[PDB]
Amino acid sequence: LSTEATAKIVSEFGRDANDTGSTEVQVALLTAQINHLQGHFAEHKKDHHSRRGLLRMVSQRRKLLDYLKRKDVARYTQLIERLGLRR
RNA sequence: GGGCGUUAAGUUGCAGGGUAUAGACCCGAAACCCGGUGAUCUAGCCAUGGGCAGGUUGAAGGUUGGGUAACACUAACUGG
Ligand SMILES: [Mg+2]
Ligand SMILES: [Mg+2]
Repeated sequence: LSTEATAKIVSEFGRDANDTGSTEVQVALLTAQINHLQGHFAEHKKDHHSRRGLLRMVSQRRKLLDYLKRKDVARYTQLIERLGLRR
């Protein structure tokens, strides 16, 4: 992804606006790339070698978001509402 | 020599028998051809109007809920 977009992402979700490694930040970067890449997998439908990378991104987002749900329930609920994931 | 001939009355009427061509002693076909009349029944078509009580199951979809990274997928209701 582009450097201005990731700088936007860490500025809108960051702890100290430098850290780039927090769980909210990693889920925000993952969801930005997933909702950008759905447009690729709507026009190219036989693109399985990148569809696997999308499935990796999905599973990794789900692992981080489950760790957030175990860690802070209030932070997880406000984060899933701020992003716009369903569950 | 043989074949055909010679010495033997025809012709015009009228009546009659027969013949010929005409329908030819009468009645009787399926049929063929030429010219018209018919699509007020029926076959199809075109244009234009009309008719089909009632009562059933309940397809496509559409909402909502769940599910899916998003669909696909699924239950409830609506649908007709
Ligand atoms: Mg990665
Ligand atoms: Mg007529």
